[PDB]
Parts: sequence; structure tokens; C-alpha cells
Amino acid sequence: MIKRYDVAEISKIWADENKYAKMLEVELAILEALEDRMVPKGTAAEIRARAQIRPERVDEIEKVTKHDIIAFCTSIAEQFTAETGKFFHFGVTSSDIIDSALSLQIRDSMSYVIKDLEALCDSLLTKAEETKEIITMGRSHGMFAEPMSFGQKFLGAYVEFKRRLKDLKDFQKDGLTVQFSGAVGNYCILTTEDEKKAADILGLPVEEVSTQVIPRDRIAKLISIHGLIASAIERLAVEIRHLHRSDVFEVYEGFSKGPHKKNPISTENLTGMARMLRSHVSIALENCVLWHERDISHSSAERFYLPDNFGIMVYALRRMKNTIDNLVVQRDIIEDRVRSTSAYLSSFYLHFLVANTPFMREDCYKIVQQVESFSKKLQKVMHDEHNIILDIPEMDFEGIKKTYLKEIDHVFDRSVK
Amino acid sequence: MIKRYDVAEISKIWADENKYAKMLEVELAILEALEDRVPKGTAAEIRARAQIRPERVDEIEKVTKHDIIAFCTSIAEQFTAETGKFFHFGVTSSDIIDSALSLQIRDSMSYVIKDLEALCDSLLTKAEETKEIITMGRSHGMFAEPMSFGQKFLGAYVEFKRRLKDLKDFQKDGLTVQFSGAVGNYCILTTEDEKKAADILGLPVEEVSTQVIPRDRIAKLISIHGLIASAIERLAVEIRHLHRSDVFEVYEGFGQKGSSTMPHKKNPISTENLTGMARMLRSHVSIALENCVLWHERDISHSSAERFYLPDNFGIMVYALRRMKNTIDNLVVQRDIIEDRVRSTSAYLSSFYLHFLVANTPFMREDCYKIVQQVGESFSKKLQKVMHDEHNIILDIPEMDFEGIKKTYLKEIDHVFDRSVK
Amino acid sequence: MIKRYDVAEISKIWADENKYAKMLEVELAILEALEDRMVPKGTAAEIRARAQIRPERVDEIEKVTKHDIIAFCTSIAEQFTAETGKFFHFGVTSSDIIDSALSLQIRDSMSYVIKDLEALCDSLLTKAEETKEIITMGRSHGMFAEPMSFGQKFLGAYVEFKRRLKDLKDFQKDGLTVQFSGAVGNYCILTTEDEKKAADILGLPVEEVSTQVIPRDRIAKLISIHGLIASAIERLAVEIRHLHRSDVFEVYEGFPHKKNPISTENLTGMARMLRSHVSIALENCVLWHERDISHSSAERFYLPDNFGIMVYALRRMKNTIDNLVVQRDIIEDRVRSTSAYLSSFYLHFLVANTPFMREDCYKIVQQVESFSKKLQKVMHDEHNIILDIPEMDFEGIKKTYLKEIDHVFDRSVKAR
Amino acid sequence: MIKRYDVAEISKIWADENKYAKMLEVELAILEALEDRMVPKGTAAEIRARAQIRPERVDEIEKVTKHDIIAFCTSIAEQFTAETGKFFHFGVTSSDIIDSALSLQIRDSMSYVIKDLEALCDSLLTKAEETKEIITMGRSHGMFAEPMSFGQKFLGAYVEFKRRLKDLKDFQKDGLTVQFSGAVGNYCILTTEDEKKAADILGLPVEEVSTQVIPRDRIAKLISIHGLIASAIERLAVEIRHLHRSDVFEVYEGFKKNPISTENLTGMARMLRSHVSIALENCVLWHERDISHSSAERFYLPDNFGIMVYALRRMKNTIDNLVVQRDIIEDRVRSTSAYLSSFYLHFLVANTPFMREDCYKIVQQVESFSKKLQKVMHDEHNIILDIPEMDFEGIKKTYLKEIDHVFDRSVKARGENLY
Ligand SMILES: O=C(O)/C=C/C(=O)O
Ligand SMILES: O=C(O)/C=C/C(=O)O
Ligand SMILES: O=C(O)/C=C/C(=O)O
Ligand SMILES: [K+]
Ligand SMILES: [K+]
Ligand SMILES: [K+]
Ligand SMILES: [K+]
Repeated sequence: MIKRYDVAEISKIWADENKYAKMLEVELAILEALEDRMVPKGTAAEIRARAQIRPERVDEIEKVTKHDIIAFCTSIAEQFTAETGKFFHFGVTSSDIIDSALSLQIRDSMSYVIKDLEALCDSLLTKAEETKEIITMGRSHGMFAEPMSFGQKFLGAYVEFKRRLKDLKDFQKDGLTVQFSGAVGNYCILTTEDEKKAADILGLPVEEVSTQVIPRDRIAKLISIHGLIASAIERLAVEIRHLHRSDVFEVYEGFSKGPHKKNPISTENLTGMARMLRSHVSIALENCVLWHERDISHSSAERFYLPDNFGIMVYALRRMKNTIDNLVVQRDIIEDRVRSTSAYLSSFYLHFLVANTPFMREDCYKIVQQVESFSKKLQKVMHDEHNIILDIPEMDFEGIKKTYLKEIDHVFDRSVK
Repeated sequence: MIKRYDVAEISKIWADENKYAKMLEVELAILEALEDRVPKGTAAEIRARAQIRPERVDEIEKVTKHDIIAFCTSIAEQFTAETGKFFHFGVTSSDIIDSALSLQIRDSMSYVIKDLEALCDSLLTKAEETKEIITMGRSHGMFAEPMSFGQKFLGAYVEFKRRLKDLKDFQKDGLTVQFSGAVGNYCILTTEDEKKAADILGLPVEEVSTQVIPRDRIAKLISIHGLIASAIERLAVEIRHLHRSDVFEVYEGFGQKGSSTMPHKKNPISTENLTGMARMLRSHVSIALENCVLWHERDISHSSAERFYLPDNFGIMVYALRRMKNTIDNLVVQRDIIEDRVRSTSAYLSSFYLHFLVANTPFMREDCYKIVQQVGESFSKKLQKVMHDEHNIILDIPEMDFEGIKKTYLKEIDHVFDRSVK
Repeated sequence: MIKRYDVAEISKIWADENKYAKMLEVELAILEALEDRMVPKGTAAEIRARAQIRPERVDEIEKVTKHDIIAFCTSIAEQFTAETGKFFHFGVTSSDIIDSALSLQIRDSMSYVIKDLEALCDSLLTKAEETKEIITMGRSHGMFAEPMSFGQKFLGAYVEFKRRLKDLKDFQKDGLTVQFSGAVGNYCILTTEDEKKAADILGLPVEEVSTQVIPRDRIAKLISIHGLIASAIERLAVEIRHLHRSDVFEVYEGFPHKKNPISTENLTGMARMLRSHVSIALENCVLWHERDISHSSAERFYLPDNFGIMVYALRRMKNTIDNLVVQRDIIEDRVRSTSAYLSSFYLHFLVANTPFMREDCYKIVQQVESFSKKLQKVMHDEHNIILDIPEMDFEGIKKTYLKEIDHVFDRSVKAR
Repeated sequence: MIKRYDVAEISKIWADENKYAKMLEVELAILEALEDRMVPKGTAAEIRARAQIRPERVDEIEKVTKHDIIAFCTSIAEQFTAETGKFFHFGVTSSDIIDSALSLQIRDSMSYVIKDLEALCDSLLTKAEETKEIITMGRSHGMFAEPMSFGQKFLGAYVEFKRRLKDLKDFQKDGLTVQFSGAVGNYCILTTEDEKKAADILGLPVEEVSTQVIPRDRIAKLISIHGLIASAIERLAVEIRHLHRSDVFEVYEGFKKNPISTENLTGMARMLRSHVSIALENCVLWHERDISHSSAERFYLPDNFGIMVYALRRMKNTIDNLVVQRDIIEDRVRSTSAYLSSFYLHFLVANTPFMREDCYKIVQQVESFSKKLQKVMHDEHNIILDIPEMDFEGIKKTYLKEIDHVFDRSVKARGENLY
């Protein structure tokens, strides 16, 4: 993480001050659970009141112990009497407290992700309803295709992020677990009853089968979800970058307070942001390949990409929302492009004569191509030349919008559950 | 996909014939929906005589340069000008492809689910057979504390059952169909015609579609398959560890010649082969992610890649699940070699003795550590003697014999199994 | 590989017939070297003439033996006597023959790539010299920046693919090796002299340290070169896709047929495929001790397609470049319709010449047919500066921006 | 990047002050070249004397302008009079200074990586010297195969890192460029003469064809090699972790014994691999530029060199301090025997007219193996030949026969005679 995109509350969760404090919150959970066995009643509350998080001293102790778990508990043990810290960190293994506290840093980070994601979904839906009645020329392969609702470009990103919102909220109810199983998950000292009571205090369910560590596929699943959101971010930014260029010139980003040129510098940044979150996916997958009950190759990688994952995501979910809000939509440039193009009308009259006349395609194709009001005279040819009586619709600007946007109301409500 | 790893039922789903066979059903599903607006029985009449001719489509495509128009030309040339008049009417080409691709994916997901359920059955079988086998747990590859050998398979079991439910969650709704026109404006078609045509196929309507269905659904499935690649790789590495000559706890059951000069040398060729398969599956998740960023209402940039990895990814997914199941069943467990390693090591007893004294006595940590150091005699009764004689305290120390170790380190093996089995 | 994207010459190399063929060539290369000592002379040449290559026979034997190399050598042995096939596959390990023959498939495939790569470099420079004098609007962040030579675009990809071309030419000389090192590379029966003889027969250098296998980071480096080519292709295809769109409409893919950049969109997905294999080869680098067979199944998948997609993609991009239709007037009418970029040109003109500061020269330019005469009228009257401002009409715009286009082309092409 | 693995000299290369200092070095390179034109002579040396880099001042200006280079110019411009700073940042576009200074940072980051990688090959070679004499068991699929030299494990990793060192020094020669071509590379205000002159002041060659930015295939060419280097780092790490396990117990890292070093470096290799895809995607820039690479390059470029320098020196120390337990090595060779049956099989077929399947039943039937075998074939088979007796020293003389040749071909200078 660098200072330019840093969000202080996100990096605070992954700062060593919160890393050690979450470890301590897990230590007091298993200590309070063991109070029903060999630990005196009230010992956990005694430590919870006077415990001080001292990261510099831990690093000082870590130089001697060469292990962050031995320096942490020592920094807590030297603040109390030997009778007090007797059963502190008792029965659990090193990664029992590390990963259980690791899942705490992940739970609290998800709240910032889910909140700003839903705030982004609302900003997209808001921008869709403003531009729902603006008609634009859809582009297939970059070519003009048929007129559509310009709000559907925003409604398309809305329903995508909305599917991502269900992915995160499903994980929040399930994927997060903790472990108090002991050394290699064999419960040499503790019991599953102790793990149950301790996990009940923390508020996260119990790992069904846990080795020395927590199985890394659970974190991998969450990071793979952020990869899906990144492709949604990138697709939305590419949409904005396309309509921002001079050849299109239908949207541009706000210029804050203040040589004055319009440039899509915001959504280009959000493209690089998505490139970072996409790269974390394989990292999460490789961290799943551990030897027997554990190897610690996942730790250093998690120290890097886990703080950047939530940090980049929250900064991206917030920057994307504000960029949509400050986005300037130029309606006259959007709808004039629909007026100047008429090539899509060749297929409209084609499907109209095929549907309402008993003529084949080639017969219906030769009549339209052989053909002010393109509707007025083509209707006369059916009655005069073909002796067929029917009323075509007038394909002026009001007939175009009424034809192609006649279903946009149904698309919006089927999007909103 | 190559013939060496080709799976019959899966390769047929993605071949040219069944590709067009599903596109035909999509053409007739929307055609029957248009019969309310198209004469009655037109889709049923085309359904009864339709022929899928992949060689003919290839010849039409050499001129038209459009696979869908070539498929339409091959189908319309089988009927009258009037009978095939409303064929491919109102829909866009991608309305046919993506709606049919879902039926292909669904037919592939049905086999993967069944093959993934089968692997969970085998893992839970070996977990029960090797449940009461005591083995040395290893952290950083180092001897740690003894544990159950069946805990390894149960650990892999619940992992595949996590991905199994995710697949079933995707099976309930992860795929859609669409009939939205050129750029999703529903100019010629209607939502009523689109919705009703979907129930003929049996899939939900895409909520917001452009020319194509959003690619994040395919990417979501590939994501569930990306995680499975990790699950397959870990179980493969685990058995590769046990199979080595230095450990020699298990070996893959094999007329088969393992080596040239040593018939039959036992090598973990199955779990190693599956590791290469996992590397191929993982690499596809970067393609499916990049395919989501399509320009405006569509670009065809995802078609070339999807023609490559989608048939291979499903073909490998089915091949890998089946071979791992055959390996898990035929893997033979050397019971004595596993348990003879646990007796040869005494290091884990010192940890249990010191946490026994701290829990049962008022002594502190480093006071207990020096006691167990100075302590063939019974380690339990000799230290219980010094507790009574030298330190003057009475405590009942369970004796750490070979079966006393299994009573200590396999204590919660019942509850771990109970909460794991569904 | 699939039938739609199958290339004839490339798929021929990776077929089981040639796969078994190059195995035989490698086997006969070491056995010919073993004739100098313990093997009767002339045995390798006798097997070379009578040995059939029967994939249906190998698969018939492999169904039992579960060992591809045993089934291969057995199929070759049964076509000779016990006295002609005595020392066939003697002393070598199974991967001595596989990895040596695998490099042969890589060598011959690589020649087709370099051929079709430099051929794509020819199409790019041909289009570059054609459109050198054309002037177009440059775009930064998609927004109109300044006028530029349209030929600089194709030259930008020319030198990029030229960079990838030298990387393969460097690799083709120093990239591949063979081996005959025994079971785990300890040289029990085999000697370095016999191995060097067989290697000199095949024509490839010897691996420095050989385990049971050849270090797979050699393959991974080749793929890395091809991974960069995937981005060079995608960047070039993305450029054509942008110019093709209706809002730009500067070029279109040549063949009422409908105009879409369908070929460059095809190459975008191809490029993602070539880029997907780079991390595959990297994970194959991490073997266990002397070897683990994990890399074979993955290479049986991605290597035949990596070479296939590469040649297939380079050829289609070559055909698309030559047949691409450039619309010169629309390209140059867009420069006539843009105006605001001249503010930066007149600004630096008054700064570098008139002793006025940046804020002073800015004021007057936008306060101010042909702008050069108007600005020079202001400098001569109120400012009272006598200076000659060059005409900024269409022809004068080409002279200003394309003034150094000769130096760019000459420095980017060796003999030019 | 985090302080836990931070290399101060590397994180300072990519810190804010060195970033601007290299940009200011590039700004004065073009300004000095323009002294042969409209810019007054000696103006570059004028600004270079009293130039003060103020990161927090630049951040203050960018908080309003939302443009990093305008903020970087204002901080340098306002320190002098208008006439002196009149020609500062003149004719160049932003990315002329952004990317050309980025090449200066990368070059400085490359100077450290080359040294560490070179020193790792020396230590790996040194460790191969200490362990060359030790006979070990070669493992195929983790299974016992044939005996080999233990030092060949360090020699195999040595020649791989040396191939990566040859890749890095090749890129060191031609790989980094500077650009002064202007807005879209059109040389509107400047000339190729101005660009060529300022390039010698910076010591780097001129980019052949540059758009608004420098094409990202050069940086991608460097990050790709770092992924190749990381592949060597994980293969060597997994090797040590294999020989470290309790069942093998053939090595242990120097100072309860855990391979925490090579496991941590294995995690270092995973982060470096992910950088490749970002470097490959940073090349796909729209037209003459888009800035989407910038935010990514602000992250993985300092993280790549920081992790790489750390991993090359930690693996060197791990190799420096790795303890080799020779007693456990060679007695594992004495314990098991299987390759011997393959040896006598290849020996009988070589020197006797019998066939492979004939000699296999003879070797399997069988105290001294060589003596007993030499008597069976002269009794019932009537074969007179010299069968070498293969004991521990006899096995070493056979399976380590060509070990000196593998070493001489692996090291360029070894084997040459001097004086
Ligand atoms: O008719 C179609 O569905 C395809 C149109 C297109 O190729 O743009
Ligand atoms: O050549 C052998 O001994 C067999 C080798 C292998 O199975 O790789
Ligand atoms: O004047 C410059 O160098 C920068 C211009 C820009 O911000 O694009
Ligand atoms: K645990
Ligand atoms: K559609
Ligand atoms: K070998
Ligand atoms: K430039």
C-alpha cells in the first residue's frame, strides 16, 4: 500500500497495532473458555483491563525469539503476575491465534467493502434512471447497431455489482471461521467444548476439519470474488472511457474545483486498480497448497496482498461511486447520434413487412432497399403496387424512441428485486 | 483437448454436432413462443424433421464468414420458403449462441457435480477406514504431534464438499438465457415472448443483457472450478509426500510395469499427473475474468478463447475428478509403517507432560520445564514419583504407553467426524 | 487444438506419429554414439531403415503397460531381432529420450514462428511506409492531443514485434539443449563423450546440469517471449479495433458485407490464450528433487496449442494488416476539424521568441482565416515585436508535426 | 510493501524524494540540451545548485491541481524568478519526465538485483563445492532411483540462477530508454537532436518509436525475467524443504529446527509471479497513451525489486548457514539397494552374449554380489569377465564417475590452466 491511495481506516485494521490486538482478543477467548476447567474464574477479565498493545517491544522481543508469536505473548505476559498469565496462551498452537485473529481482520474489512459496494450499486441505479429516457445508438463490435436506452448501460453495471453484493453477503454468513483445535488439530490439551465456547465469544463458526492452520481455500474463495468485482469495475470503466473519448464525446468527468481539459483520468486509474485485484486471485490459489498440516509460505504473501486487497477495493468502490456521481452526461450529443444514423431502419421495415405480410425475406428485402418520410411512401407501395393495406408506424424521432425503448420499463423492474 | 485425456460424454457435449443441436433447440424454443403472434405447430414441424449436418455448415461458412448464418442457411434449406420464413426472426445471433451455451454448460455441470459427489464418497470412505490409525502430524515438514491418518482424507473431504455446495448454489441459478434483440432493446421481440420462451428451455431470463449475456456468470463458475483446482492439487501433493521412499506410508495401487528395470516400481504417477491438470485448470481463471470486459454492447473477443478453454476446462475437470477417485480407492495404506514411526519418536511427550503439570499443579511454566528435562522407566510414573517424593504433591499421571498416546491425541476424533459428515 | 483453429504444419509436429518419430531419432542418436564402444557397429543405421512408427501399436501396448515409453520401445523392438534390438534404449532414462525429442519439436515449431513473426514485421513496415505522409490526430487518454503521422502507428508496432523477433533469434541459438545423463543425471552407464556425440548428431548443445529431466525453466523462458508477443498482438489489435469503430471510422477490415473488426477481435482472445500459458510453464519449473511427472500432462495440453495459436494468430494478423483499408480523407478531415491544439503551439512560439512569460503569452493567444497573421498583427502593434510566424494552415500543420518523421523511420529501421 | 521485509536502500529508490529527484535530473537534462537553442547557456547548472525537493509541498499543490507533474513543476518553478524558470519543463510532455525518470529508478533498482543474484550463484557454487564429495540418493517422484552427487543439487540451482544473471545483464545493456519526443511523439516543440543530446546526459539510449509514453513491453520484459528468477527461488526452496523434513532429515537451516527461511521465500516467489500478468497487461495502452498502468506501476514496481533483493540475500544467507548432515546422507545410500540390480543387469547384457530378459533372472536370484555373480556365470554359463566389486567406495567410483565433468561444464572459468 502507498500513501496516495491509502484509506487510513483500512490500513489501520492491518497495522501491527490491530494485528496484535486481534491476537489478544482471540487469546482471551480461549482463556475465558478454559475458565470452566483449570483457569480461575475472572482471569480473562483481569487481563482484558490492563493489557497494552506495544508493537515496538514485540519487534524488540522478536529479535531474540525469532518468532512473532513468542514476542507477542511475552509482551502481554510481562504486564501481569505469573499467577495471572499462567494459562495465557494455553493449549493452542501458534496459528490457532494467528489465523483466528486473521479471520477477524478479514471480517471487519468486509464491512467496508460491502458498504461501499452497495453505495456504488445505488449510485449506478440512480444514474440509470436519470438516463433511462435518453436514447443512444448501441454499438456491437464498435459498430452502430440499433437504438437503445442509454440508462441500460448503467443498469447493466448495476445488476452485475448487484450479483457481486450477494456473493459477499453469502460469504459473510458462512465462509469465516476460527480454530482452537490445538497443535495439529488433534486436541491434545483442549477440547471441542473449549473451542465451541471460545468461538461463541468471537462470533464466528468453527472450522469443521482444521489442521495446525485454517485451510486456505476459504480466503481464496473471497479473493476470487474480488476478482469478479474487479472485472465489473473494469468493464464499467471501459464503458466510461469509450464514451469519454473525443470521437464519442458524450460523457466527461468532473474537474473538482480547478489548463482546463476533459480527460477520463479517473476511470483509467480504476482500470489499473482492477488489474491489481485480478492478480491476487492466483496468489490466493497458490497459498492453498500447504504440506501436511501446514507450511508457513502463505503468511508472507498474506502480509502483502491481503491489506492491499481490501485497501484497493474500498478505494476503488468509493472512487467509482464518486466518479459516477460527478459524471457529466451530454444528452444532446447522445441523441443527435441517433438522428444522424438511419441504417438500423433497413432491418426494422424488413421485420415489419415479414411479420405483417405473407412475403418472404428476399421479397421483403428488395422492397425496402428500393425505397421526407421513409414510412409514408413505403406504405403507398404496398397499397398501390402490391394491393396490400396496412399502416406502418412513422419512424421519426418520436417513433424511434417509442419502438426501441418500449420495453425499458420492464427491464428496470426485473432488475430491482 | 487431446485424445489421451479425452472423456466420452463430455467431449460429445462440446463437439460441433451437439453445439448445433442445442442451438436448434433454442431456435425452436423462441419459435414456439412466437406461435402466439407465426402459425401453430411450425416449431413442432421443424423439430421433427430437423437434421444437424456439421460438414454442410462448414461449406456454407467458407462463403458467408458467419457461423450462425451458416447454421441458419443449413437449417432453412431443409424446409419450404414459407415453413422457414419466421426462422431466426427478431432474434440476434448471440440470442441463439449464449442461450444454447448455457444448455451445454448445464449438461457439463451435471456430470461434474456427479463426479464431485463421487469423490466425496471415496474420501469419506478412506476417512472411516483410516480413522483409528495414528500418524505423526507434521508442521513445516517436521514431526509435531501424533494424529489420526483418516483426519487427512476428512480434511480433503470437507473441502470438496464446500466446492460441491458452491456448484449446487450455482446450479440453482448461475446460468440464464436471453432473447433481447440486437443490443438488448427488444425492438422486434418482447419480454413476454422472451420470458415464455425461457420456460421451454427451463432457465431464467437474463435480467439486463446487451447483445450477449454477462460473462461474469461463466467467470463465476470458472472461479468455483479454479478453487477446485487448488483442492485437487493439495490432495495430490499430500499423497506425493506419503508415497516417497523416505516416508513410504502409502503407495498407489497398480499387468502394469512401473519402471523399466524394476517391475513394478511404485510411483505417485496419478497424483503427479493430476497436479499438471490442476495447473491447466487454474490458468483458465485468468481468461474467464478478462472475457468479462467487453466493449460497449459486445465484442467477439471472448469467442476465440472460449472455443479453446471451455471444452478443455470441463474435460479436464471431469477427467481429474474421476482419476483421483480411482486413485483414492486403490491407494493402499501401510498401517504398520505409519504407526512404527510414531513409536520411534518421543518428542511430543514432553509437551504433554508440561501442560499436564501446569493444569494440575500450582507450578509455573519454566518450573515444570526443568522438571520434565531431568526425567526404560515409565515417564509417567517416574515423574509422578518425583512429584510425590521430591516436590511433595499427589497427582494421577496417565501412563504414556503406545495406546495411551492414542487416547490422548485422538480424543476429539469423534466430534470432528460428527460435525464434518453431512 | 480444435478443428476451427488447427494449423496443418503445426499440428503435424505434435501428433503422436511425429511424437514417436522424434523419439526414434533421439534413441538412434545415442545408440549410434554407443556403437563406438559396446554396441556392434552399424546397428543404429540398420534400425533407422527398418523401424516403422505405429501409433496404433503403441496405444495397444500402452493399454496394458501403463507406461508410454515402455510401450514405444517394445513396439520398436518387436520389429527386429533380439540381436538387432539388444542395446536399444540402453543406459538412458525415459526422460533422456522424451526431453531431447521434445526440444526437436520445439525447434522445428519455433522456425515456423520466427518465419511467421518476421513476416508480420514485414506487413507492419509495409503499411508504415505507405501511410508515413498521412497526418492524423494523436490521442492521449482517448482525447485529441496533437496531429501526428499515421505511419508512426504501424512503426510503433513494427519495432515492438522487432524486439520480440530478436528475443527468439537469441533463443534459437542459445535456448534449447538435449541430454543423455542416465537415470537421475549421475551418468552410470552413459559417458559425457557418448552424450556429446549424440548431441552433436542431433545438433543441439548439452544441458549443463541434467537431473532425470531437462530444467523446465528453458521452456518457461520461451513462453515468456511468447507472452510478450501476446501483448504486442493485443495492443496492435486493440489499436485497429479503436480505428474501426463507427465513431472513429478511420480504417476497416477489407473483405453488402458488414464492416466489423472481427479478425482483430479474434486475435484479442488468441492473445489472452498465449498470455494464459506463461504462469503454467512457471509452475512447471518447480519440480521435486530429480523430477516429478506433473509437468508432462500440462505440457501435453498447452504446448501444442501455444505453438498452434501463435502461428495461427501471427498469420491472420499478417493477412489483416495487408488487407486493411485506410480511409485517408476521413483521417485528414478530422485534423482539419480540430483547432484547440494550436493554442499550445502558438504559446511555446511566443515564449521561445518574444521575451514574454508563460502567463503573458497565454493571455494573448486565446484573445486572438489564418491565426498566424492575426497573432503576428498583435505582436507588431500592441506588443511592438517584429517576428515571422509560420502559416498554420493544413499544409503548414503537416510540416510542423511531421518535420522529424524521417529521423524516426531511419533510426527504427537498420539500413533505412 | 511492509517494514518486515523492507530493504531501505530499495524503498528509498522508489520513495517520493528519489522519484522527484530523478524527474528533476531529467528536467535538467532536456533544459541543458536546449542551451544550444532558445534556452540561455548555463541555465541548467543554475537551477541544479539551489534545487530543493519538497514532497509535502508537491502533495499540497496536487491537492488542488490534481496533476502530479504540474505540482512537481510548481515546487521547482517557484523557487526561482520567472525568467530563470521560464523554460523549465518546456516542450516536453508529462510522460517525457515520468517515464524517463522511471527508467532511472529501474536502472538503480537493477544495480542491486544484479549484485545479489551474482552473489547467490557464488554461494550456491561454494555450497556445491562443500557438498560435491558427498554421495546422496537421487529421487524420481520422491522415490529412490540411483546415487548421485549431493553438490549437484546446489550446482543445478547454480546454473539456473546464472542463466537468469545472463538474462539480467543482457537486459542491462539494451532494455531501458528515455523519451523526449513530446506530446504524441511528434516532436512538435523539440527535435530528435534535442532528444539525442539529453539522452547522453542521462546515459540511456533514445527510444526508437515512442508514443506519449514509453512502450511498456520493455518493463514487461524485465518483470518477466523476475518471474523466471522467482521460479528458481521456489525450486531451490522446495528442495531444501524436502531434505529438511523429519523423514529425510538430510539438511537443516542454521541458527526448534524448521525450514522457515525457504518457506518464507517460497511465499516471496508467489507474489513475484503475480506481477507478470500486470506487467503484460500494462502494455495494452490505448492509442498514444492511457494512464491505467500508472496506479499499478506505483504498487508492484517497488514491491517487485524490494521482494527480489530481499529474497536473493535471504536465500544466500540460508545457503550460507545451511547445515549439511553427511552421516544421514551417505548411510541412506548404504541402507537401501535397488539400482545395483539395474547396474548388474546393464553390465551382463553389455559384456555377455545373453539378452536382457535372460540376465534379469540371473541377477534377481542372488555375501558379495559381484563375487557371487562372477562365479555363477563362470560355472553354469561359462563366462570369464572382470566384474568390479561395488562397495561403498565402489558405488561412488561408478555413479559419481562424471561428476567432475558436470562441474567443469557448469562453471565457465573452471578447468582452465593459468601460470
Ligand atoms: O444478426 C445478428 O444477430 C448479427 C448481427 C451482427 O453480426 O452484427
Ligand atoms: O527409464 C526408466 O527407468 C523409467 C523411467 C520413468 O519411468 O520415467
Ligand atoms: O504541459 C505538460 O507538459 C503537461 C500537460 C498535461 O498535463 O497533459
Ligand atoms: K489448529
Ligand atoms: K441480445
Ligand atoms: K536424465
Ligand atoms: K513522448
